[PDB]
Amino acid sequence: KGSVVIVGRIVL
Amino acid sequence: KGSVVIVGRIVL
Amino acid sequence: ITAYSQQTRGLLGCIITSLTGRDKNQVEGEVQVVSTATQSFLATCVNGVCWTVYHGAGSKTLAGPKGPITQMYTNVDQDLVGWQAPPGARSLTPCTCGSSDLYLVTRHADVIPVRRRGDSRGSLLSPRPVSYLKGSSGGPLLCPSGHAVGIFRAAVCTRGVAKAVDFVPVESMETTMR
Amino acid sequence: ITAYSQQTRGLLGCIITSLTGRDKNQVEGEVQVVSTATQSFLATCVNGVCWTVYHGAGSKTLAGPKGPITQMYTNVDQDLVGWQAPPGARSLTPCTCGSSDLYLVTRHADVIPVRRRGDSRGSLLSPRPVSYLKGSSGGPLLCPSGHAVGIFRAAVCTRGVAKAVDFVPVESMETTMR
Ligand SMILES: COc1ccc2c(O[C@@H]3C[C@H]4C(=O)N[C@]5(C(=O)NS(=O)(=O)C6CC6)C[C@H]5/C=C\CCCCN(C)C(=O)[C@@H]4C3)cc(-c3nc(C(C)C)cs3)nc2c1C
Ligand SMILES: COc1ccc2c(O[C@@H]3C[C@H]4C(=O)N[C@]5(C(=O)NS(=O)(=O)C6CC6)C[C@H]5/C=C\CCCCN(C)C(=O)[C@@H]4C3)cc(-c3nc(C(C)C)cs3)nc2c1C
Ligand SMILES: [Zn+2]
Ligand SMILES: [Zn+2]
Repeated sequence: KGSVVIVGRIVL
Repeated sequence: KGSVVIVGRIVL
Repeated sequence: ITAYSQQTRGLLGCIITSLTGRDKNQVEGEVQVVSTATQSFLATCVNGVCWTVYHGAGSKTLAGPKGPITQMYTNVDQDLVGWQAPPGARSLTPCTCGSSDLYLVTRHADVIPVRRRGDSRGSLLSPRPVSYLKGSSGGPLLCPSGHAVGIFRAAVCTRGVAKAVDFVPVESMETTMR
Repeated sequence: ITAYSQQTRGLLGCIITSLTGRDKNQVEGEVQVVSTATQSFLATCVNGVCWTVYHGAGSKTLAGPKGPITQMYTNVDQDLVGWQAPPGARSLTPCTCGSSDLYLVTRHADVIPVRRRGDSRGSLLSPRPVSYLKGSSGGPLLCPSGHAVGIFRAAVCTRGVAKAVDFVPVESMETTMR
């Protein structure tokens, strides 16, 4: 019921 | 103010 | 490299979808054949982005599953626009093997040899009437690994016949992102 | 490939966005570092869809620029969920070269070779500590052309060292897109 959150990234 | 419309495709 | 086209909507359908901006159709493939009310051209998916030529799309939104897609990128300096490719679209990966054997894909799904001559320039191996490349702007230039080297912008003619092609290089497409 | 990670929110930024469902941060990259209130893992974008594991995201929405994004697909049997990828999200292209040289990308941006053993299995070239692969489920497996072969699901472990990996094959990501 909460959300999945983007907290960073892997740049290729 | 019309839209661009997908009218077909090319598959590779 | 091989190609096949499929038409997915007609004249009335295209005008309507143009007016509402809502396209529920299933998207797929790497190269979309696109239209406005006045002209028709191509659009190529590279890295999640649906790329096409500003002289075709102008400022327009793309009809999509959840209504109109506003352009992420608009580069008049390059004759370049991009939208976030809708789910289903199959993106190409940037070429990184700087080869000079390229393949241009047209709106009729011809793949034609063009020899790379500079970083935004290639020559065709046999001259072509202009009407044969017309409507193919936005289409992929491809390396032999089927990776994307750029998108077709314009033709170079001698005496009205096409003998070379000019293209937005994938490298400048990366620069307009960021 | 070479790979690097960028952090974009902290602990508290993460809890808050988790509650609001609203994320205005700019999204770049093929591989997203994702979090719920209690766990972190990876998501990979292919074909304009952002994909990750069910045992990670469950049935949750994804925090996004126009509020909570609902899942487009929820396949519990395959441990597969996907949302429409947020704007800026780069898509990988599906691998089509049946290659057995695979590279897993982890949350630390290590790319580690894995030897393919079946349609959804590969062995690690060197085994690893379980602690080091924890949180990289949803990360991609890449072929030598840098296309997506699948996403990290489970490890096979003898006593705390992972010896092989299970992953969602990309053909089955395409299938679930019908
Ligand atoms: C070096 O940089 C550049 C270089 C070129 C640019 C250019 O080019 C013009 C557009 C281009 C064209 O028609 N391209 C194509 C097409 O097939 N086109 S098409 O038929 O598909 C057309 C989309 C419907 C792919 C070509 C197919 C057949 C050849 C036609 C005869 C030769 N010719 C007149 C051209 O090539 C023209 C030149 C146009 C523009 C712009 N135009 C506009 C608008 C406002 C008019 C804004 S910016 N910028 C450019 C920039 C920046
Ligand atoms: C071949 O098919 C399959 C195969 C496996 C499946 C699976 O596997 C389970 C989840 C998985 C896991 O932790 N994955 C990762 C992760 O790092 N994970 S993590 O840390 O990122 C975690 C998300 C936050 C990548 C692993 C990182 C380190 C290894 C940990 C030690 C060994 N171990 C316990 C595992 O690998 C477990 C086993 C779980 C599930 C599901 N579980 C659920 C519900 C009941 C919870 C619904 S579907 N389906 C599966 C299917 C279908
Ligand atoms: Zn190449
Ligand atoms: Zn491959």
